[PDB]
Amino acid sequence: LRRFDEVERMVGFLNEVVEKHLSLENVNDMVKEITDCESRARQLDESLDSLRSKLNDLLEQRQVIFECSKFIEVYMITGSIRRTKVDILNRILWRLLRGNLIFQNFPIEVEKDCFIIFTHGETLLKKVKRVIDSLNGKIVSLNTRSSELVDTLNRQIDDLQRILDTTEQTLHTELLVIHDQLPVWSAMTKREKYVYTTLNKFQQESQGLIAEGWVPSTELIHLQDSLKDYIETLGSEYSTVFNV
Amino acid sequence: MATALYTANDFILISLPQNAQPVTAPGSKTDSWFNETLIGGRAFVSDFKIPEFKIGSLDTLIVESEELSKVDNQIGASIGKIIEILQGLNETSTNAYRTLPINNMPVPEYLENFQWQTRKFKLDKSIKDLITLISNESSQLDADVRATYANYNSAKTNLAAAERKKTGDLSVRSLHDIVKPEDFVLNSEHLTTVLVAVPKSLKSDFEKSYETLSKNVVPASASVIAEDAEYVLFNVHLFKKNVQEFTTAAREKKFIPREFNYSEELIDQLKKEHDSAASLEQSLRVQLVRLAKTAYVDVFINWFHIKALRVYVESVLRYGLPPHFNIKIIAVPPKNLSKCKSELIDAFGFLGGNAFMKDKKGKINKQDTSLHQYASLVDTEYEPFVMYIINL
Amino acid sequence: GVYFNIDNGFIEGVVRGYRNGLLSNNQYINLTQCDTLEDLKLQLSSTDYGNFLSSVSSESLTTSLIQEYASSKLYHEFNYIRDQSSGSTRKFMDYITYGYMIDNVALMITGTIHDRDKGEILQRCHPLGWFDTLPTLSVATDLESLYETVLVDTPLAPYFKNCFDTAEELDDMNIEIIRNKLYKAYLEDFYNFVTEEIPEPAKECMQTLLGFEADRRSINIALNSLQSSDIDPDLKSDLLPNIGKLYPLATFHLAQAQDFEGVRAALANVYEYRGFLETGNLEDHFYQLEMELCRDAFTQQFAISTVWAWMKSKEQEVRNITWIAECIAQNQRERINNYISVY
Amino acid sequence: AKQKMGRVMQTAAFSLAEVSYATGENIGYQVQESVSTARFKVRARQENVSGVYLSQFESYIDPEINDFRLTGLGRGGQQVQRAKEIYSRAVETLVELASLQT
Amino acid sequence: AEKRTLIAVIADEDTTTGLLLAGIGQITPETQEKNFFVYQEGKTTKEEITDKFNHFTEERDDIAILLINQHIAENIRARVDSFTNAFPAILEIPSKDHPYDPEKDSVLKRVRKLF
Repeated sequence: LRRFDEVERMVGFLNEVVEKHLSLENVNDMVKEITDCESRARQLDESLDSLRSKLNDLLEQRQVIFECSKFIEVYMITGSIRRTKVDILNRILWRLLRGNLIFQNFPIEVEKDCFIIFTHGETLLKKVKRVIDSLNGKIVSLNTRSSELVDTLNRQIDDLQRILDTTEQTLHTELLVIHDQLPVWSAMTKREKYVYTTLNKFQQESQGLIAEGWVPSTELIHLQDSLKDYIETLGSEYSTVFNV
Repeated sequence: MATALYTANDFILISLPQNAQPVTAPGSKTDSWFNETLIGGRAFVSDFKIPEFKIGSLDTLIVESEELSKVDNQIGASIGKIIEILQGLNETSTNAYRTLPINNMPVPEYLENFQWQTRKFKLDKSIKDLITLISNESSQLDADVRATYANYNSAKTNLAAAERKKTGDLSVRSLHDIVKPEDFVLNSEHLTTVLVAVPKSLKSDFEKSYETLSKNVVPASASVIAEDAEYVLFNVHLFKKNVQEFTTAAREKKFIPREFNYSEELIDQLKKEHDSAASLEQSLRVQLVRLAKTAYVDVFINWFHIKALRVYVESVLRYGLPPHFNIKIIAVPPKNLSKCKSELIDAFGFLGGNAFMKDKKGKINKQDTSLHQYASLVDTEYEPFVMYIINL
Repeated sequence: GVYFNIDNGFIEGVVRGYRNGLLSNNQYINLTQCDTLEDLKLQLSSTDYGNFLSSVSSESLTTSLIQEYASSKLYHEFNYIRDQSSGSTRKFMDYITYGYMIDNVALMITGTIHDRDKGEILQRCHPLGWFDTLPTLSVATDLESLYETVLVDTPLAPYFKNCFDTAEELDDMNIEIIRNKLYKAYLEDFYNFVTEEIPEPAKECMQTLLGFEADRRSINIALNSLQSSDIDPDLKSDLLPNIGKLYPLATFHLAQAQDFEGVRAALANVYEYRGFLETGNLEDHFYQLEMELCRDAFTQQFAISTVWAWMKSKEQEVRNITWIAECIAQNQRERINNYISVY
Repeated sequence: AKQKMGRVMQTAAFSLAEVSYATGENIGYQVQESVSTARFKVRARQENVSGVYLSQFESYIDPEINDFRLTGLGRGGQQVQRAKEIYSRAVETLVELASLQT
Repeated sequence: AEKRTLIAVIADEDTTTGLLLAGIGQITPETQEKNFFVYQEGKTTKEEITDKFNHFTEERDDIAILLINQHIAENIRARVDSFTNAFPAILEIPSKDHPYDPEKDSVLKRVRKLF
C-alpha cells in the first residue's frame, strides 16, 4: 500500500506536468512504465525550469547594460535586483554612506529592477556589495565596453533559447503518449489502493483472510451463488467458507 | 516649547564649508550670521575650530568615521552613568551637570576655550590611535565608578544586617549588646543558656510556666536581657539534655526560641562585623563622590574631542575641500532649540543636496511615536548638512 | 438556553462533535500496546486524527513531530471555530488566545537576551498566541522600549499596569516577573469579562475553570519562588491572581511562604487542594483536576464554556499522545499508563 | 559505565524534550545564554598507580547557581523544574564516572 | 594540579541544555563564546563541529573534560581519534536516539591492540 501511495504521487506529478506544460503481472509491468516515464519526465522538467532560470539570468543582464549605457549617453555599480527590495537597498546604502551617493533605478521590461549607485570614493566599495549580495542583487560589472559584451551575451541567449526549443519540443512529444493514457494509469491506482486498504481490514489468522462484514438479506443468495461459481470455474481447489 | 523642559544650556555643533553662504539670509557670512541673525540675535556662538591631524588615506577616512560614530555613543553612555550616580545620591546638585563647570569654568565658556585641549592628546598623533586611546580612557574611568558603586551596595546590605542584630526584631537578632555574666553562663559543664523570644501578652504566661515546661531548669533565671517592640527576650539557664525538650515544648505554647548559646568569641565577632560594615560603607561613599567628579571632568574633555574630531572628519568626507573646515559650536538658550534647528536647516540644507532634503520637522520626546528625530544613522530620515544636537 | 443558538447554534454542535473525538480509556490502552511510532500512527489513523501524519512516511517520524501535527490540527480546529464566532463569542475566543500571547511575549524576549536567532525562537512560539508585531519584540532589551514601541497596539496593553520598569533592562529573573504579572492582570480581566457579559450557565462553570487556572498559577508561583527566587512578600503578592478559590486567606500565606511547609500548611486549609502536595506528581494532580473540571463542563448544554473545556481536554489529549509516543520510542514502558483520561 | 551513563542521561533527555514542547517554544536556546557560571567544576590531583603519575579529577559543587530565571515562569515553569532535578542527579554521577577516563 | 575547571560539551539541543541545568558548562564573559556547542542532527554542518573541537582542545586550556555524543564524534571521526591526550579527557557517550556501540568510542579502539 505504500507502493501504490508512491505511485499515486507519481501519477499526480504526471497530472501536474501536463497541466503545467487486471492480473498481478499486468499491474507489475504497467507500474514499470509509470516509473520509467515519471523519471524521464521529472529530469526533463528539471532540466527545463533550471534552464529557463539561466535564460532569465541573461535576459536580466542584457537589460541592465541597455539601461545603463543609455544613462551614460544621456566608482559606479550596475546590477539587477528584485523590485520589492529597491527602496530598502536605497535606505541601507543611504544609512551606510551618509549621503555620498546618486541612486537611480530603471525597471527591467517575478518583476525586477536595475540600479546605479555611484559610490563616490573608496573603502566602502566592498561593503556596498555586502548590502547588494545579501538581499539577492546581482551586480553586473563590465569594465570593457557596453557593445562587446552584448554580442557575446546575445550569442548565448539564442544558443540557449534553441536548447529550450529542443527540450520543450521533446516535452510536448512525451506528453502526447501520456495525456491520452493518464485515465488508465490513474484509475488503476485509485482502485488498487482501494483493494489493499480493504485487505488491511481482514484478519490473517491461519494463512487465510477472514472477511467479516455486512450484506443485506436479499443479497445473501446472490453472494452464495456468485462466490460458489467463481471459485470453481478457475480451478485452484481450495474452497471458501461463507458463514452467517 | 512645552514638549520638553530645558533650564540648562543646550548645544548644537555644526560644521560647514568655509566658502558657504546661508540662503535664509543671502549677503551674509556664516560667522556673522550666527551672532546677529540666528534665534533673534540671542545665540551665543563659541569657537570650536580644530586643525588638521594626519590622515592615513581617503581609504582610511572611511574606516575612521565608522569608529567615531561608535566611540561617541560609548563615551556618551559612560558620562550619563557617572551623572546619574552623582544625581542619584543627592550629596551633589541634581540641578547641575548640564551646565556645571569643567576646569572650574562655566560649560558654554569651556567650549569657547576648547580648540583641541591637551591632557595626553596632541595634534601630531595619528587619528586612529586618538579614537582608540580616548575610548580606552573613558571605559576605564566608568568601570572604576561601577565597581566602587557595586561595593557601596554590598556595604549597605551588611550595615542593615548588623544593625538588626544590634536591635531589631527577633527572627535573626543575635546578641552582643548584652554581655553580662549574670544573664549568661560560660565555663560550665552541666549548664547552658537558651534565649526565648516571647510575644508581649504572653510574657506573664512564660514567667509562670518555664520552670515546669522543661525539666531541670535553673529557677529565677528569667530576666529581660532585651526587648524590642513586638517581642520580649528572656534568658533561661538549663541542662544540655533538657534544651531539646524546652525548644519543642515552648513552640507549642507560641513562644519562639532563638538559638543562641554564650561563647566569648561569637560575641566579639558579632560586634566587629557591625564595626567593619560601617567603616567600609563610610569610606566607600566619600571615595565614590570624589572619584565621580574627577572622572567626569576627564570624560567631558574626552567626549567633546570625539565630537570635534568627528564633525571635522565627516566634513572632510562629504565636502572634501576646503581642507580646513569652519566649525562653530552654538550654545542655545533654553526652549529655543526648536527655532534653532529649523533656521539652520533652511539656510544650509541646500549645500548637502536636494535628495538629502526631507521634511519631518518637529520633535517628540514622549514615546507615542519614534518619528521626527534626526540622525544620519536611520534610513527613516537624515540630517541635510553636518549637524549634531548635543543634549546634556 | 433560550437565546443561545442564535449565534452559537452551529458553533456548539461542531465543538460537541469535536468532543466525541476525545480518546477514551480503551483508545488509550490500544495506544499503549503499540511497538513502533509507525504502529502508533496507524492506531491514531482509526480515530478522528485520521491521516494527519500522512506527509511524513515512516522515516522522519519523531515523537516531537507527532506533538507538532496533533497540536497543529487542534489549532486549525480552534481557528475554524473562531472564524464562525461573532459578538461576545468572538471576544471570548480572543480572550482565550491572550494567555498564549503572553507566553509568546515572554518566550520572544528571552530569545534576545541570550542572542539566539529570531527565526528559530519563533518556531517554538505558540500559533494561537500570534499578534502581528510578535517578531518585532527582537528590537529592544528594556521593558519600556518594548511596551511603548510594540506592545501598545497589542491587546496585551491594559495588562502592563503594575510592571514597574526601574531602567534595568532585562535579565532572566524579571522576565518571569513580567510574565506572571501579565498573566495575573489577564486572569483578572478575563474573570471580569466572564462575570460581566457571558450568560449564566456558561458563567458559573467558567468562573471555576478560570479560578482553577488562577489557583494553579498561584501555587506554581509560590512554590517556584523557593528555589530560584529571593523576593519580598510585598513584591511577591503582586504576582498572585485575586479571582480564585484560593485568594483572600491562602494566597496571603502563600506570599509569606519561605519554606515548603509554608506552602503545605497554607494549602492544607483549602479543601480541594489538600493532599496535592503530599504524594505523587503535583503536575499530574493539577492536570487530573483540570480534566475533572473540564468533564463536568460538557454536562451543561447551552454553554460557551464548552469551547474552553474542549480545547483544554484536547490539549491534554495531545499531551497524553505525546507522552505515550515518547514512551514507545525511547523504549521506556514503566510509566506508559501515566496518561490522564476522564473521557 | 558508558551504557550506564547513556541510559540515565537519555531518560533525563526525553523528560526535558517533552517539557519544551508542552511549554511552547524552544526553551533550550534561552537557557544557554543565561547561564554563565558552572556548579560542578573539578580540582585536579596526581595519583601514583603502578609507579606512573596520572591526573585524576575531584568534583566540588559550587552554589553560585541553583535556580535561574527560566525555572520560574508560573505553570510552565513547574515543568522545567521537575526536569532540571532529574538532570542534576543523573549528570553528577556521570561526572564522577568520567574521572576514570582521564 | 589545577589548570582545568570546566566540563564542555558537543551534543544535540536537549542533551546540551540538560547538561547545563545540571550545571557543568558555561559561557566565558570576556570572549563572548560558549564552552558548549549546540548541534541538531542532519541540520547543522560537519565543518562547524570540527572548528569548535579545536576551540575547546587547543585554544581552551581550561577544559577538563570534553563530552561528546557518539553520533556526533562519528561525523568528525578523524578529529576525535587523532587527539590522544588526556588534557582534555575525551569521553564519548551514547548519543540520544542510539544504543551503546563500543566502537564509536576512541579510547576503546586504541585499547584493543596492545594491553
